[PDB]
Amino acid sequence: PLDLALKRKYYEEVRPELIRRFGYQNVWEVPRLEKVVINQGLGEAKEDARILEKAAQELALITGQKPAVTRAKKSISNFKLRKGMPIGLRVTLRRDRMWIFLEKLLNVALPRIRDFRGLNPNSFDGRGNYNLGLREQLIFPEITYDMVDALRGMDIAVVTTAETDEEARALLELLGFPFRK
Amino acid sequence: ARIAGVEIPRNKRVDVALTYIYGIGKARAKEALEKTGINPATRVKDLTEAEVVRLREYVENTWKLEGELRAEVAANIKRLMDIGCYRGLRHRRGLPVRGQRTRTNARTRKGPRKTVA
Amino acid sequence: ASEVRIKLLLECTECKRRNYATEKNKRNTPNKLELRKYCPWCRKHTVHREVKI
Amino acid sequence: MLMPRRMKYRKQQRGRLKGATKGGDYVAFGDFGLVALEPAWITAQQIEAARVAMVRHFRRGGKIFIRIFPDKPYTKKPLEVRMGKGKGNVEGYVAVVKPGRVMFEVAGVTEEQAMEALRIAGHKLPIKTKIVRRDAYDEAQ
Amino acid sequence: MKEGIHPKLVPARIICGCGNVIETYSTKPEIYVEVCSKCHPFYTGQQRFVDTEGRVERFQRRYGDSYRK
Amino acid sequence: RLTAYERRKFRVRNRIKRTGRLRLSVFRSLKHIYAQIIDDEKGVTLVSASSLALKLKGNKTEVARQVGRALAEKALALGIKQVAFDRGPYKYHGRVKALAEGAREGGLEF
RNA sequence: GGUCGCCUCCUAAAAGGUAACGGAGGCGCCCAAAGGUCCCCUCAGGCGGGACGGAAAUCCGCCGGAGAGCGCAAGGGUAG
RNA sequence: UCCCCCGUGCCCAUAGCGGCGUGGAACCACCCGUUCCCAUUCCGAACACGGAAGUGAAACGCGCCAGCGCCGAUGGUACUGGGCGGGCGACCGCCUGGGAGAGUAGGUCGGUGCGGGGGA
RNA sequence: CGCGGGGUGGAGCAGCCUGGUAGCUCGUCGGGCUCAUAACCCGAAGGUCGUCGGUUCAAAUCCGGCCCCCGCAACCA
RNA sequence: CGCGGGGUGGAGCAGCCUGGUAGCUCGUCGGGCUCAUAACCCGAAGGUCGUCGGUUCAAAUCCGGCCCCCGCAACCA
Ligand SMILES: [Mg+2]
Ligand SMILES: [Mg+2]
Ligand SMILES: [Mg+2]
Ligand SMILES: [Mg+2]
Ligand SMILES: [Mg+2]
Ligand SMILES: [Mg+2]
Ligand SMILES: [Mg+2]
Ligand SMILES: [Mg+2]
Ligand SMILES: [Mg+2]
Ligand SMILES: [Mg+2]
Ligand SMILES: [Mg+2]
Ligand SMILES: [Mg+2]
Ligand SMILES: [Mg+2]
Ligand SMILES: [Mg+2]
Ligand SMILES: [Mg+2]
Ligand SMILES: [Mg+2]
Ligand SMILES: [Mg+2]
Ligand SMILES: [Mg+2]
Ligand SMILES: [Mg+2]
Ligand SMILES: [Mg+2]
Ligand SMILES: [Mg+2]
Ligand SMILES: [Mg+2]
Ligand SMILES: [Mg+2]
Ligand SMILES: [Mg+2]
Ligand SMILES: [Mg+2]
Ligand SMILES: [Mg+2]
Ligand SMILES: [Mg+2]
Ligand SMILES: [Mg+2]
Ligand SMILES: [Mg+2]
Ligand SMILES: [Mg+2]
Ligand SMILES: [Mg+2]
Ligand SMILES: [Mg+2]
Ligand SMILES: [Mg+2]
Ligand SMILES: [Mg+2]
Ligand SMILES: [Mg+2]
Ligand SMILES: [Mg+2]
Ligand SMILES: [Mg+2]
Ligand SMILES: [Mg+2]
Ligand SMILES: [Mg+2]
Ligand SMILES: [Mg+2]
Ligand SMILES: [Mg+2]
Ligand SMILES: [Mg+2]
Ligand SMILES: [Mg+2]
Ligand SMILES: [Mg+2]
Ligand SMILES: [Mg+2]
Ligand SMILES: [Mg+2]
Ligand SMILES: [Mg+2]
Ligand SMILES: [Mg+2]
Ligand SMILES: [Mg+2]
Ligand SMILES: [Mg+2]
Ligand SMILES: [Mg+2]
Ligand SMILES: [Mg+2]
Ligand SMILES: [Mg+2]
Ligand SMILES: [Mg+2]
Ligand SMILES: [Mg+2]
Ligand SMILES: [Mg+2]
Ligand SMILES: [Mg+2]
Ligand SMILES: [Mg+2]
Ligand SMILES: [Mg+2]
Ligand SMILES: [Mg+2]
Ligand SMILES: [Mg+2]
Ligand SMILES: [Mg+2]
Ligand SMILES: [Mg+2]
Ligand SMILES: [Mg+2]
Ligand SMILES: [Mg+2]
Ligand SMILES: [Mg+2]
Ligand SMILES: [Mg+2]
Ligand SMILES: [Mg+2]
Ligand SMILES: [Mg+2]
Ligand SMILES: [Mg+2]
Ligand SMILES: [Mg+2]
Ligand SMILES: [Mg+2]
Ligand SMILES: [Mg+2]
Ligand SMILES: [Mg+2]
Ligand SMILES: [Mg+2]
Ligand SMILES: [Mg+2]
Ligand SMILES: [Mg+2]
Ligand SMILES: [Mg+2]
Ligand SMILES: [Mg+2]
Ligand SMILES: [Mg+2]
Ligand SMILES: [Mg+2]
Ligand SMILES: [Mg+2]
Ligand SMILES: [Mg+2]
Ligand SMILES: [Mg+2]
Ligand SMILES: [Mg+2]
Ligand SMILES: [Mg+2]
Ligand SMILES: [Mg+2]
Ligand SMILES: [Mg+2]
Ligand SMILES: [Mg+2]
Ligand SMILES: [Mg+2]
Ligand SMILES: [Mg+2]
Ligand SMILES: [Mg+2]
Ligand SMILES: [Mg+2]
Ligand SMILES: [Mg+2]
Ligand SMILES: [Mg+2]
Ligand SMILES: [Mg+2]
Ligand SMILES: [Mg+2]
Ligand SMILES: [Mg+2]
Ligand SMILES: [Mg+2]
Ligand SMILES: [Mg+2]
Ligand SMILES: [Zn+2]
Ligand SMILES: [Zn+2]
Repeated sequence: PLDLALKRKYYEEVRPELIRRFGYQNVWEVPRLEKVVINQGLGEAKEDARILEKAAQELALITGQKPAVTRAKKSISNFKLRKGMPIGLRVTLRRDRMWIFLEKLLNVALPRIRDFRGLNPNSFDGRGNYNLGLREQLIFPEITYDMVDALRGMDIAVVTTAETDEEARALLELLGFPFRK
Repeated sequence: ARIAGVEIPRNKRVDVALTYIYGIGKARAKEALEKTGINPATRVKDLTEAEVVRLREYVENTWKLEGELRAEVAANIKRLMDIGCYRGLRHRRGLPVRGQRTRTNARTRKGPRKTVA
Repeated sequence: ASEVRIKLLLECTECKRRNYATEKNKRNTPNKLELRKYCPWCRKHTVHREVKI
Repeated sequence: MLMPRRMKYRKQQRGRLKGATKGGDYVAFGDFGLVALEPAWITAQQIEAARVAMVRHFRRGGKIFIRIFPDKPYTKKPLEVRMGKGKGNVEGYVAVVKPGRVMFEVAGVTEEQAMEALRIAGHKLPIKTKIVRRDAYDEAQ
Repeated sequence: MKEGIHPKLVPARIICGCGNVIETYSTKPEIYVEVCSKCHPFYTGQQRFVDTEGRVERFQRRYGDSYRK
Repeated sequence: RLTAYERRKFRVRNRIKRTGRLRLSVFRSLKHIYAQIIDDEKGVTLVSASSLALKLKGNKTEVARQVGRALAEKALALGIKQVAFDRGPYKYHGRVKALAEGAREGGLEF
């Protein structure tokens, strides 16, 4: 479909290591990335400016996909929040577009962050998936300083077929996910 | 994010723009420039990446800076509070460490004035 | 109804007869009501518009 | 003083008291119990009164069980007023007891001690009563 | 893909602050970065960098022993 | 618990069953497509046409059209002409559509 | 003094109906979409994981038959 | 006319949850691809189309086991249509016919209809 | 239902008859004087002149519609 | 027993009708003036709205019960 870097490392290096490590019988048993979802939980743009599209153009830039809106489920008073208010962005990366984002993340994003000292090991799902948080977003290379108004974080979730954290730990560690402890 | 992790001000001279890191002062600025033959009066924008890459890879390695620095400073203070030295007690109360008068002033160590009837 | 939820007639633009009577919120939908409706007189359909009750 | 913490409804219709007890007819906790012989609305005042009497009798010792609870709101119209103009007010709570219902139980106190204590208790209750010992029949239930 | 809202994705060349050329794909065909996957101190084995033992402390401070045992 | 698959199925099937007509049901596997006609009163298939049974092949849509046409042949012979189309969990489109389009000019009334 | 028409529930004694100044609540509106249809989707809640972010904003995972929602009181109904 | 599979009804958990095992010849499914039809408030996940390299890992089909869930007698009793008796009274009791709920024994890892494909 | 006249800065407001100026008082800001307080005095910010369409070189000023507050009188099976 | 009103910073009162936002005077505390006190000037703190429930995204504000205070009523015999 498209020859890419990280997909090669998975298929030509990560795969076999996993097999010899847990002794998978069948081929599809071998754990693999299903999808990567980015979610900028804004709501800072609630009643406020529709200039969440600045964060949206910034988003589509990083991912190469157009981001969708997320709106208020229930209204909450303590949050100054009306049910239906636009309060976030979410974009779902699958197949090749996933592989590209992950390559630029493990290689260029994650190092360029202030005082990187490893990903949290305990942050594993319990049924094979993994979650992390960024606060910057100029951290991605295609975002120069001039494009930014104010900072903005995002919620990355990465989903694998791994039955458990162990298998998941390995699939990620082997790809290039640097862990802290 | 450029050096060491946070983008120093462009458009302003090198000797100056260096200072804007948690670890560098005018002293290390005056110096670090010389040890890579950087023009001391050249603006950050004027810097060729030839000059940049050399002064980037220099300073990151040469000194403890920023977060790692601050965490080390913070870890330094924690040590005082645990053993129970006088300076450790003075950090526990938030009071002046370096041996001072507290009858007047000392307000930087204990913030806003807290008047009582 | 109320001062705000008002009553009104729908008048056929073709032949000016009022053939239907209904309501609307004046605040919510403040424009005259445009609607296709069967006209018994013209014996076809017709754009009918709002008309003061 | 027993009474519900909260209540779905405040006033409750009176009802009849047909039949023997619906259940709660076998000793389930201690060795001796007090059984209702005739039916009644047992007031929250009476429950408490019996309770205290036993407690007092074997001062410090044994454990008292109470197998009945006043959840029925008892109504009373004011003095010297006429019929009609609404239902009276709630003025207390009763527990509806029926023959066969074990109402109290005691344990970990000597046989003679239990007998007197449960006996005094019954004297506070508006009905005829009998004491009973835990049986093979009870444990079978 | 529901195109007409998505930014094109051409091959990109991210040469970093260590000359390390990494070709890939991205919205921008030309982009630069400082530290990278290769030359990051956490990534490279461990790297002393400038953190060796948190200064000449504490019992390993030396500069003393006024004794002749 | 229910897949959206099953929910769609019931939802579109029930509606048709209420109109009381004969029912042209359809299965659309990755490799074949099948179409039987059912009297839900008695609970019985009256006539059936399929790719597998036709021993047919040559691009799914163009294939699908024929099984419809073939279905009409055996149907009209038996007396069946009036019918309702169970489009199953599948969007009326492409392959399923072609089956309908064929079965239509094949003579079926729907 | 309270009440006076309409609706929901109990009283009402397993069809319908049934009184009291019996026990509890509602209505005198509303919606040009909150209407017609075609197509698609499935809740609440719990646990785990997730920058700002909390009991609760938005995202991921597993569980979950309906305890959610259905403008409004209650009942019945209802995710086939 | 026995066996396996596919589509589809009926009985509406004795059919379900969970666990363990089995199945790719065929069917079916994941699967391969995004040119075309169609599609995503973002994503070929879904819907859709063109395919057949791989795999039964998932899903599904078929088994097996009774932890859960579900079903659940007989016997006895509550209550009761009708007919009566005792007690000042509260309430009890009798004949006749009907007869639960709970619980006990115990059952259950479905049964069947019509069509299609493939077998011995 | 039928009449009569208003909307002008934060509050009240003559400018409208007679088309060339968004003006007045009070309000807030700064400065002067002050035992201070007020009052006095100098300056200053602050408006699409209800809307939309229209005659006009130009109109808050003049017209048509419309919104809204007050007002006038009558009717209420 | 009935009907109407009320409970909000230490005192005395607004805000509730129309849900989102807590005001006024006094007192109090800190700093000025004065030899000192007051008057006077500057600056500040202080309530989680009687108490339980309920409605609502949200309750001093809307709804039910209870407690305390206030006014009216209580007649025909
Ligand atoms: Mg591709
Ligand atoms: Mg491999
Ligand atoms: Mg926010
Ligand atoms: Mg560094
Ligand atoms: Mg400290
Ligand atoms: Mg000072
Ligand atoms: Mg016409
Ligand atoms: Mg109007
Ligand atoms: Mg017309
Ligand atoms: Mg309690
Ligand atoms: Mg009785
Ligand atoms: Mg009984
Ligand atoms: Mg009885
Ligand atoms: Mg009896
Ligand atoms: Mg009982
Ligand atoms: Mg004892
Ligand atoms: Mg007695
Ligand atoms: Mg006994
Ligand atoms: Mg015994
Ligand atoms: Mg037992
Ligand atoms: Mg490299
Ligand atoms: Mg290493
Ligand atoms: Mg279920
Ligand atoms: Mg569905
Ligand atoms: Mg549906
Ligand atoms: Mg049948
Ligand atoms: Mg052919
Ligand atoms: Mg044709
Ligand atoms: Mg025909
Ligand atoms: Mg009256
Ligand atoms: Mg009846
Ligand atoms: Mg509306
Ligand atoms: Mg749709
Ligand atoms: Mg949809
Ligand atoms: Mg949830
Ligand atoms: Mg959570
Ligand atoms: Mg959260
Ligand atoms: Mg915050
Ligand atoms: Mg979500
Ligand atoms: Mg429930
Ligand atoms: Mg909800
Ligand atoms: Mg439901
Ligand atoms: Mg419901
Ligand atoms: Mg046979
Ligand atoms: Mg079957
Ligand atoms: Mg059956
Ligand atoms: Mg079932
Ligand atoms: Mg199990
Ligand atoms: Mg087992
Ligand atoms: Mg085994
Ligand atoms: Mg086995
Ligand atoms: Mg085996
Ligand atoms: Mg094969
Ligand atoms: Mg092609
Ligand atoms: Mg194309
Ligand atoms: Mg095309
Ligand atoms: Mg279309
Ligand atoms: Mg299209
Ligand atoms: Mg949108
Ligand atoms: Mg769209
Ligand atoms: Mg299986
Ligand atoms: Mg077992
Ligand atoms: Mg069992
Ligand atoms: Mg059942
Ligand atoms: Mg029986
Ligand atoms: Mg019998
Ligand atoms: Mg009988
Ligand atoms: Mg009888
Ligand atoms: Mg009798
Ligand atoms: Mg008698
Ligand atoms: Mg008797
Ligand atoms: Mg007899
Ligand atoms: Mg007899
Ligand atoms: Mg009998
Ligand atoms: Mg009998
Ligand atoms: Mg069995
Ligand atoms: Mg079973
Ligand atoms: Mg089973
Ligand atoms: Mg069997
Ligand atoms: Mg048979
Ligand atoms: Mg005036
Ligand atoms: Mg009054
Ligand atoms: Mg009143
Ligand atoms: Mg009053
Ligand atoms: Mg009162
Ligand atoms: Mg009150
Ligand atoms: Mg108040
Ligand atoms: Mg007060
Ligand atoms: Mg007053
Ligand atoms: Mg009030
Ligand atoms: Mg009011
Ligand atoms: Mg003072
Ligand atoms: Mg003085
Ligand atoms: Mg509340
Ligand atoms: Mg409030
Ligand atoms: Mg409250
Ligand atoms: Mg209150
Ligand atoms: Mg109250
Ligand atoms: Mg008189
Ligand atoms: Mg008289
Ligand atoms: Zn007409
Ligand atoms: Zn590099």
